[PDB]
Amino acid sequence: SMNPPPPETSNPNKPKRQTNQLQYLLRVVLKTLWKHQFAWPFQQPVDAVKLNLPDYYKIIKTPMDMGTIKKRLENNYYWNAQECIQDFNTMFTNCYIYNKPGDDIVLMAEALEKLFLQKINELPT
Ligand SMILES: CC(C)Oc1cc(C(=O)N2CCC(N3CCN(C)CC3)CC2)ccc1Nc1ncc2c(n1)N(C1CCCC1)c1ccccc1C(=O)N2C
Repeated sequence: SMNPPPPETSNPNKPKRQTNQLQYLLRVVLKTLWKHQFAWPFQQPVDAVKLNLPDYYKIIKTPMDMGTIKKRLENNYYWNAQECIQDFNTMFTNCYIYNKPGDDIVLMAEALEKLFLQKINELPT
């Protein structure tokens, strides 16, 4: 099988806006995670073809990655911050579903998730 198309990063039917919280998600949260030593497997969609995982997209029906989130933020795709937070959580959860507890990639995702929650918590009033 081919890979699926990546998640949409624009949609002419979906109202969009810029907000202070969404700006923080791009300038602080995404930027911090993007630069982390463990970011690289998450900076683009899972290429199931390259990685020889014919079942990845049989098991993961809601794929997400930081390259997609980066583009969504840059494109002002979202209406609210909780939509973006959900995208990060989908990304982490997909990793935990496909892989086993304690796997190398799961520990990497767990470290990114800890950092993610810390940056969200730091969002100033
Ligand atoms: C599109 C490209 C990037 O996709 C890749 C490139 C390479 C690969 O062989 N690379 C050469 C060395 C280089 N290093 C060089 C030294 N630098 C210091 C860091 C970068 C990094 C890139 C490996 C995996 C890539 N893609 C990938 N993308 C996503 C992965 C995932 N791997 N892993 C690996 C992830 C690892 C464990 C499971 C998974 C493997 C099996 C099942 C699931 C996953 C998985 O869940 N994820 C998130």
